[PDB]
Amino acid sequence: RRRQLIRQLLERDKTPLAILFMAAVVGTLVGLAAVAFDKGVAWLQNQRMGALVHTADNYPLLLTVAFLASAVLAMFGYFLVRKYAPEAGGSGIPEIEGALEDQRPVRWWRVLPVKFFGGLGTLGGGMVLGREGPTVQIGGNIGRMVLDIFRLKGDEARHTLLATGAAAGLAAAFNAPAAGILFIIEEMRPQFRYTLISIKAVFIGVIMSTIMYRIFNCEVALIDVGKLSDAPLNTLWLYLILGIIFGIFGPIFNKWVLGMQDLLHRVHGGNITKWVLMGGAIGGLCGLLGFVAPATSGGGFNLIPIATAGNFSMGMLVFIFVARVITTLLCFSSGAPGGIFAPMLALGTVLGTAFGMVAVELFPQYHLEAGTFAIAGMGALLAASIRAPLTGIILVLEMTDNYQLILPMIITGLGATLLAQFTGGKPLYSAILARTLAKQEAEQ
Amino acid sequence: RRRQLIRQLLERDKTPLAILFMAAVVGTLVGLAAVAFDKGVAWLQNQRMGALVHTADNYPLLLTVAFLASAVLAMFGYFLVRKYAPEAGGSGIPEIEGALEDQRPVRWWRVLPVKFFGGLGTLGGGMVLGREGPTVQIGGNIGRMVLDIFRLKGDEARHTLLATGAAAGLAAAFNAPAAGILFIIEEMRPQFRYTLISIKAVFIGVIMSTIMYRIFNCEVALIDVGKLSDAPLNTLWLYLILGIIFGIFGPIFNKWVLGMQDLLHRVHGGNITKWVLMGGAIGGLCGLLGFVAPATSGGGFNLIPIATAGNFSMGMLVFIFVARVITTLLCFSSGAPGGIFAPMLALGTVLGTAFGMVAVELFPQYHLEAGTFAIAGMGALLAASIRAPLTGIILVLEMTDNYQLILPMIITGLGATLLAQFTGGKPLYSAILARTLAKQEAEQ
Amino acid sequence: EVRLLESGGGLVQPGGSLKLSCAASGFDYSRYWMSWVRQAPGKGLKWIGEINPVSSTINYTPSLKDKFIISRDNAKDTLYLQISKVRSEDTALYYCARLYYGYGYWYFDVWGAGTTVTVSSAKTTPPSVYPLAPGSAAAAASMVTLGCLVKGYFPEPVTVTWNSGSLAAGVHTFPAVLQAALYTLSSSVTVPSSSWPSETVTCNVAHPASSTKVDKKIVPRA
Amino acid sequence: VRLLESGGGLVQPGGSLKLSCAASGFDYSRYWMSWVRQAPGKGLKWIGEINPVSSTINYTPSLKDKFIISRDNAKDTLYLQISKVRSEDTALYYCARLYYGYGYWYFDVWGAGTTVTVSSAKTTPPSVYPLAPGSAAAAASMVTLGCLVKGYFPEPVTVTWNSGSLAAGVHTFPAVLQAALYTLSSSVTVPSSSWPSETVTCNVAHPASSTKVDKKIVPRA
Amino acid sequence: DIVLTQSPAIMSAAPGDKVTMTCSASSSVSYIHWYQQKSGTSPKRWIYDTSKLTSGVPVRFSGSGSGTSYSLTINTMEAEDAATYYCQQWSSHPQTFGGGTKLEILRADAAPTVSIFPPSSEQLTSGGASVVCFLNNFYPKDINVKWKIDGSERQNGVLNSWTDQDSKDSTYSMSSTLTLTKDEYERHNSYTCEATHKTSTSPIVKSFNRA
Amino acid sequence: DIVLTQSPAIMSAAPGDKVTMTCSASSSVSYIHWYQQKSGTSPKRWIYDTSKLTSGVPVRFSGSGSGTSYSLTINTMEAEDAATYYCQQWSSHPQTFGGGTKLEILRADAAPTVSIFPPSSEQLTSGGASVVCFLNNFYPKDINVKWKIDGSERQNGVLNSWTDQDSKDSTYSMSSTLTLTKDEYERHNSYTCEATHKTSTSPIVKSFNRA
Ligand SMILES: [Cl-]
Ligand SMILES: [Cl-]
Ligand SMILES: [Cl-]
Repeated sequence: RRRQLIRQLLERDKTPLAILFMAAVVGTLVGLAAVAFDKGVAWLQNQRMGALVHTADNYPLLLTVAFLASAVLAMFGYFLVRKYAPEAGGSGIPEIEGALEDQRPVRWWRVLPVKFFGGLGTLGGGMVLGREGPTVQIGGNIGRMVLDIFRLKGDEARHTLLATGAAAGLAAAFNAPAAGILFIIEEMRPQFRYTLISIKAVFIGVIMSTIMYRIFNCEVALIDVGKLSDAPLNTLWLYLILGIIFGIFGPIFNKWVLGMQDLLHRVHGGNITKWVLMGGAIGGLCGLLGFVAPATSGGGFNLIPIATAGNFSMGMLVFIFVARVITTLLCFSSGAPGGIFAPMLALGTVLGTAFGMVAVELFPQYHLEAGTFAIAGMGALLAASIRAPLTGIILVLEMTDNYQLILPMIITGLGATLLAQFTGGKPLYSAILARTLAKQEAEQ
Repeated sequence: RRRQLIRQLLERDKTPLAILFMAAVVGTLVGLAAVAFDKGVAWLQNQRMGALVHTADNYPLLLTVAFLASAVLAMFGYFLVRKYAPEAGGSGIPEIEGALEDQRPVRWWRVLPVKFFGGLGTLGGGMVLGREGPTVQIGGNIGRMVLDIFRLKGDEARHTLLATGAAAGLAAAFNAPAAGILFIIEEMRPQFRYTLISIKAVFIGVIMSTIMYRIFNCEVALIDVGKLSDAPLNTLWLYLILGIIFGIFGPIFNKWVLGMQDLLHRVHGGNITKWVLMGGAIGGLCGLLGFVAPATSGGGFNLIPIATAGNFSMGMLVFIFVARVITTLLCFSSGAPGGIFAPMLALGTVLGTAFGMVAVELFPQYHLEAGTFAIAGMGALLAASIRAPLTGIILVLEMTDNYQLILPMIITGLGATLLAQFTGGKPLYSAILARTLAKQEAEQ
Repeated sequence: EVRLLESGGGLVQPGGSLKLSCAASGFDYSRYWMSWVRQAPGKGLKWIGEINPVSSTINYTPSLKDKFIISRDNAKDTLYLQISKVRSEDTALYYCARLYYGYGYWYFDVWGAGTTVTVSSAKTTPPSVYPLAPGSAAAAASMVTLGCLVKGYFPEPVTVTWNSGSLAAGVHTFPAVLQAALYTLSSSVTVPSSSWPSETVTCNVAHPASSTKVDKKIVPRA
Repeated sequence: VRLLESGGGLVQPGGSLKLSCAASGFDYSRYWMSWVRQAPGKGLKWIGEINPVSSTINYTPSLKDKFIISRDNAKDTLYLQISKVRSEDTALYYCARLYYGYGYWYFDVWGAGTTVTVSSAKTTPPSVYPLAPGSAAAAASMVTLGCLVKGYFPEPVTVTWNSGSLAAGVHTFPAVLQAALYTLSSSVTVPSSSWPSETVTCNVAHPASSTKVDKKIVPRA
Repeated sequence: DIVLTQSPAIMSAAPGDKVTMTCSASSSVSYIHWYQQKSGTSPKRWIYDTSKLTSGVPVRFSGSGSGTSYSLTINTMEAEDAATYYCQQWSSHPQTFGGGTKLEILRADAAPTVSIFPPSSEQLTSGGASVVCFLNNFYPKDINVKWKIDGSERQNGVLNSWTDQDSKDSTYSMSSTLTLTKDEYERHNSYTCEATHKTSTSPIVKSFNRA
Repeated sequence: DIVLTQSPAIMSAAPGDKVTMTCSASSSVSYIHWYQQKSGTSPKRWIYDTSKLTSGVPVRFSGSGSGTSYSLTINTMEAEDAATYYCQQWSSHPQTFGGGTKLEILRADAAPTVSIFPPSSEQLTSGGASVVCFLNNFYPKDINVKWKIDGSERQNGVLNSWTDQDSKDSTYSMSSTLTLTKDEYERHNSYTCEATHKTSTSPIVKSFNRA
């Protein structure tokens, strides 16, 4: 092997140019798709808001126009996935990981129109789901579209071009290029065998996709938190406790998402008309709470600057938390197109801030700021549920830019992923792909 | 293979408790070792300064005690490596990469005393070498020492504990925990086969190793650069040009270090006394240049804040660059224990600023600051020479804390690693392991 | 708010020098490039120069070495501009502007009100205000137009209000005309016949350059 | 890096006053600030602290609005208002920037302090009298001059010689109080060649009355 | 430097109608900015990088162009749009502004309201004599004023001054002062002011006699 | 509130002695800080985290302790170390300060240098007369001053004041001020200031006579 190694080492990082050029193309198209998806959801965001203004006197009428406007848009998303692209429901990240292990087909001719237009209705109606889901699976499918259009083949051309499209999709969804690459290597690569995902090609596609997102989004950040305080060494133990809380809640939440998928199926048994009429009922549910209590609904990026700055009362923080976990399951486990990734950032910050407020008034000698435990908890449920802690920590840091909190963010992230394992939890994305490949091959 | 897939996924990240606990102890000892190594070289550095003032009368005597104090310290380090630990010369990263592919032994009973005390002489005498080299190889061997002390076994226990020790070693050398983990993930894991390096265990050891160095160094940063300006979209093309320049220089520099290893060897042919007397001549050169022109010598971290702030003339930048390229080759290719990693950060920013200074006065409409291209070039020689671009940019960002430059830093990194590939270069660390594994066979 | 207030502009002799100042409020005055731009009376805007936050780079329009000197002190929150050997071409309204960018092609983000610089060897003189009443045998119509003549002053400006600003409708103040190193302007007010000479109509005239405040009631002639 | 506090001086019992501390040389935002006071001849006692955003404001255990601590980061200034002032509030008040090492916070750097005197007397500026040797210049190698600062209130006054140029050889003596007014003396020793060949002037400053007196000491002929 | 000249230095347009001014360059430029200036107020950033509108600018505004020729338009013009619009470049260094296009409201024609005032007794005791003629509230501004002293027109001693466009009225106005010494003022008796607007062929003359 | 009690309130030492002062807490505390306050100076952070030296502190200083007993040590003290030292804790809110350990220097003997000063001309103009007597840089602290008018002895109207120990020389200075009305100053001629100190059996005496 000594001889085989010597000529592997002297022949390393030599990605074929054909792949790198096509990595540039997929990232460009993923960026344009992600921007267009973002502007669309926002356009529906105020179309629906401007409707709330020709109706703002008749309080019954307005809670009516809120439900219906969001119910229809939701029903438009549930329908478009159940009738033309069943694997475009839910997140789509695990379906894209199945493809990378050659275990799921990527039907780009169907998933690209379905999840794009389906997600527009689901996210534009104000349900608690994230853009990450759509943009990664959309971005992956575009990787296979250009993988077919120019008929490149070879195992890597299939695997890389599909990987860079997925990374470009995560990057463009958060304006986080570093997190996009880390997600592929840490979570979305085939994780029990060697593969040829060319990292240099993933780099190319990520930059082009987020350059396109900065052509249409600069000067405004998704989340602005200011510069928080530093974390003294004698305070780190408090972040280890916070991770421990996240570490045991992580799996419990994982059982809920899975179990609620089952419970939600039995109400509709599976045929398309009962299903989409229940998607309209919770789609109208969240469009109503979207303004009777906005923090309960939506993607949740709105509350995070508010929660970090300690501008929420502790009573409300638990309300928002217990409301938002209810809202989160019933929207994601329903099968609606949209991610769970971003909603769990919101839940992480709300739980962090509550722990921080308690810490601030048991230890005045620590001179604490609740926000630092908001930032540390932001990525903690990602670490406990998804168990991609390195992505979670670099994503949170890319979006909040408080590098001085790297150790507390690292410690509660590892505390979360430590107790999630020792309490019998599983990576959510792997646990649902497993259940998807289990019933297809067991009860076929 | 769906049958094995479904329950491989259902068992993912199941790191044995024994490995993660012992990962914590490895990182604790790597941190303490790195701290002691850092304080030791600092103590010798000013011992040499305090000598220079009891000799500030006779300028000839003053250049004499500078040369010989560094010559003796250098000769000491060359001796202990050729006499007791031949694989503790140079960087030590390639040897730890061999060990992770089970193709080089980790003789911890010999290199840990040699590399520690040997590096103390080379770095304490003011040679152009980085502490990362020592700290990574020291940390890896410490990983196997407690592997052996408690004689745990399994492939993963050996590979993990050896990986976390190396990651803890890089983290403690730069106060960069994220880069330590990324370095294992991107560059030093076995790159042509699957392994089960447990990432969460690497995480644990990095945390404890980074806690240990901030117990003895808080409130002071290795390099503080301030907050620089942002990078407008219409200026990004300039960073790609800068990367292209690094991409052409990267391999050219890689050939020089390798070729200088050969040229320097013929001077001593292989003999321990002849070798150690040339190491004293290169050690005395740098202790002398250490007082006739400090920018020519030393690790180079001091000059990085100065260069970024545009406080050097273009003339001085060109002097420093070619001087430091000579001094860097003459110390690393000689076989002295010490890294090449940190010196190429110095070379990267100094050329970065030079490119910055020309750009600012060719495009006054861009309102540029030379420092932003200093930050982008900092990790660029790493990207072109080492071709671990994701570590370089996350490490540079960990040390400079100007996230607003991530896109230009990313663009200059990939332009470097693209043109290094297209001009027929190879990753330096892999090229040194290759030549090491080649002569371990050509002797048969 | 974001606010820029320029100051230090007025009357100086040819060949002299001045120092304009721009006080910034309501934003991090560091982190921003600042810039000066002037507008000669009735002409286009012309760029003076710009200064970075740390004063490391300072650019000027193509105009001879040390005529302009732009400087800042980020501590006291203000920007400065010195003009030397000033001539009449430097008579202009001087704007202080905060710089920024969109895609990277820089624009002048926020402006101040400005200060006027007048370069002349004529002397500051106060105005004489004369009331202008309709003729003795005036055609008493529905509307009555009165006015007052503010004559022989230097430099600009004067301000004129009517009854302390109560009658703002029907007011026109005409631009000043310069002749023989002196300025003249007039102000007109139209008022219903039932108000004058029933009530009292006053024109208040202020010329701060000569510390002149004066009121002139308008009374009918003959 | 300097903290200079002001607003000190006299207050009638039961009244109120606000002290200000003007910070400079460091990012005043992103820094916890604090107030410490020192009674005459006694040790230090913490008053309170305030975080950079004024979200957290802590106080030593006192009553209602006894102290209220405020900051305005726009002009990097710290504030302290004392109400219902009693004799226990007569102290030298220090404004201090706060920091830490391992996490147990300390008082990083301190201001010069500002005195407040709770009394119902009134401010009188000081009368400064020059003290030169009586017409008997028995010249040794050195000569000793001084000036007498008499009849001021409240404390303190500062005394320099030639605006600080003469730093070696000067003693300022602690003021002592009689008839509700203070008096102190300052002594200066200079070479016999230095005087009256060159001028010696003592510069007294009484910030409470905003008064400075610069008295030149000339021989008696 | 790069010279940008803007198309119609002056022009007028009725409300609720589409306007269009142009900016053109000596070389070719990139991403042009537009500023709106009303008299008495600071310039305000209006349109930047060719076509993006600043926060607050109504959507009737829009920008376009390429390389060497760019433009601002307002679909349906409003009254508040009356101001001066300066295009500006910084594609190349140094940056340059355009000469500006003033753009005001058009409305129906209006005849001037003429008024003449004799020299005040205050000015006469000082030795000077100014006779003043107010021509107020008219559209268009093209107006010619004529002085006659006992039926004989006079040319020198006259200085006219025009308003800018009234805000509410959107009219104009123009004063004209004939200044003599008190001596020549007393040699004569009649003082006529002839307003030759174009809303009529016969001028509206107003006069006074000292008797 | 945690109250910390410090070692001696006052202690004396000769330069070269090893000096230790201790800070004892009513309840357990950790990582104690120390502040040096020289006479007329605001406290300056000296030792923090029990054992760490603030930059610039000479390494002759050291701290230690744990639980309820902490100490600061000067290994061979120097004369410039004369000050009052305060321990402080903040491991428990609220932070608290010790009472202070005042460190005084022992040194060799020093005789006083006494100067006499007649009432100035301008003080006489407002009706007062203050005869001032300076006695500078003596050691030890103890000294008594004796006022003779007419060769008599005054004990009414005398006011003394000592400086604290000097940070350079470790000496003491004092001032004695005899205050009379201008009239009482006038009914006499000779004024004497008598200095008795351990450095001489015969008192040091300086005087002037009004004439
Ligand atoms: Cl998701
Ligand atoms: Cl090596
Ligand atoms: Cl290295």
